[PDB]
Amino acid sequence: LSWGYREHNGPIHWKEFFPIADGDQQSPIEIKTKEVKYDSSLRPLSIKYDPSSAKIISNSGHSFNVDFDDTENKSVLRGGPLTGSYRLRQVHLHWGSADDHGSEHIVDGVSYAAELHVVHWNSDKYPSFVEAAHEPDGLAVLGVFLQIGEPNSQLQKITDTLDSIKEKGKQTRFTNFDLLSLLPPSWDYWTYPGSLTVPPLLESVTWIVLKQPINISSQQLAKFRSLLCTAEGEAAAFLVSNHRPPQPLKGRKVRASFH
Amino acid sequence: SWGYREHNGPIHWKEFFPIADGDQQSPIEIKTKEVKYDSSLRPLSIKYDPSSAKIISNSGHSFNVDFDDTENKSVLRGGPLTGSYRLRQVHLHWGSADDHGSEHIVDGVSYAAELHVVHWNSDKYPSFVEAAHEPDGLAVLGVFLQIGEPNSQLQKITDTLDSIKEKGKQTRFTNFDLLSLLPPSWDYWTYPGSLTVPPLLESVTWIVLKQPINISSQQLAKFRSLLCTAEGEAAAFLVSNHRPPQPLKGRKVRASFH
Ligand SMILES: NS(=O)(=O)c1c(F)c(F)c(SCCO)c(F)c1N[C@H]1CCc2ccccc21
Ligand SMILES: [O-][Cl+3]([O-])([O-])[O-]
Ligand SMILES: [Zn+2]
Ligand SMILES: [Zn+2]
Repeated sequence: LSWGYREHNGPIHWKEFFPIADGDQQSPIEIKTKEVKYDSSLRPLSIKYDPSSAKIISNSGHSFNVDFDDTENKSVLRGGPLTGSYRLRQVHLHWGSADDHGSEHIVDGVSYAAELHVVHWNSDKYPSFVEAAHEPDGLAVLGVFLQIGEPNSQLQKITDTLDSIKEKGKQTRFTNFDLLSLLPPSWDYWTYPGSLTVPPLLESVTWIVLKQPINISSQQLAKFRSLLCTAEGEAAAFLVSNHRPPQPLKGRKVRASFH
Repeated sequence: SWGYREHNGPIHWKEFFPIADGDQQSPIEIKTKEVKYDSSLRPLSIKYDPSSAKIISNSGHSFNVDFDDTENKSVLRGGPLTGSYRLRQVHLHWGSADDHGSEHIVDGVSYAAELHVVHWNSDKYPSFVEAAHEPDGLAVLGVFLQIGEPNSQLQKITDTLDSIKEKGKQTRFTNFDLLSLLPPSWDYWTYPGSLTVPPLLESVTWIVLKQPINISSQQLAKFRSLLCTAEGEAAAFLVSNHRPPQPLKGRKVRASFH
């Protein structure tokens, strides 16, 4: 298929080919903090990341994707709401066409300029990321907000590659990536059961959305909007915006890691 | 000079370093019913580059793995810590017998050995030397060792020991994946304390992990084959190098977990 974020193929149209778009556990969501409850049963979060696990960065047409060697438990997410070990697989980013909004999750009506997703899968139960994405307990995703602020030096390894991956399908070697340092200092989070935010919109994600944003400067953010959603030899169109709006909770409750 | 033998060992260290009898000395008894769970403590944020290790030596008091601490390739953040603490050195404490070799003791349980991973506050101080004399200067991660399966990462250290038998001997050592050596759970206790060797400076934020890592008996025993004496001196073996627990003196020990 040819879903994307343009007029005819964008979010409002995804239900034409992916009716789970109007499902009961869709993401992203709005977090109403007055209705969130602290859950003391959550375990400490554990983030063990190895910079050598990163392999390549590519333009998927819908974002950049940093892909990690995942046949190995060198980079794993454990604890918090999770049972077992979730292997790091992917990092990508969502933004809007201007700085004032662009994040996917929205907390008490506040948008941010962008939102990073860190995708992991349950290799204690499932044989592959692809399989795990079809199971309710299969995926765990960290959401990190990016607010306009002074430039963030931890985005340089990414931003330095963008010209090399301007067209859809381009890739480049990308290793020795310090993902850990791209996370904010506080890992306090909200957690809820939801979905991929792109087709196929599978309801397989335990979301772990960090409260504290990181910074990005407008000049850094603008470079992402210079990526294309089209391949070499196809009429050029820019990936100026790639975020899905929040979907209704439909009865789900959001839990907080913090009082 | 100070050591761990009868005339120069821990009970005599105060005779040359009077802070041995200070109010924030380490190690301690960790009594779990007395520890305070603190929800403000953060999970450890750990980044260790395997290329940072450069040299292993025999100090006469332990082995020491020295890391290149020129810049922030290998840092510890989070936990109880404000700011970034740069990796400097790793060393080990053990005893003459496998069931009593750690420094920290948990509800009376000694472990077979204890690894110390030493870091310094480069966000506030320009060097390890300046950080080592200030109460927020150092962060040390303590990791217990229990007897079990040979540890393939510790085998890399044990393989070097014949080459550093004498005090002052050094040999090149790198590609040490310290992050992978750590146990599965990074839950910890923390308290303010000190170096556990002279000069016993009270500059250490201690972070003691609850879950041990394993080592075989035979691997552990090889560390007792190091000498506390230099080439040309009468040989004496480092069969034990752990300091006894010190009075808590009203410090609060906190837990990251409950
Ligand atoms: N950079 S170093 O090799 O010197 C050193 C380290 F790297 C350390 F990690 C430590 S921690 C104590 C356990 O070995 C030092 F004490 C020292 N020793 C220093 C610490 C300050 C001091 C005072 C008097 C004698 C020696 C020392
Ligand atoms: O439990 Cl205390 O030994 O510090 O009184
Ligand atoms: Zn996403
Ligand atoms: Zn020590």
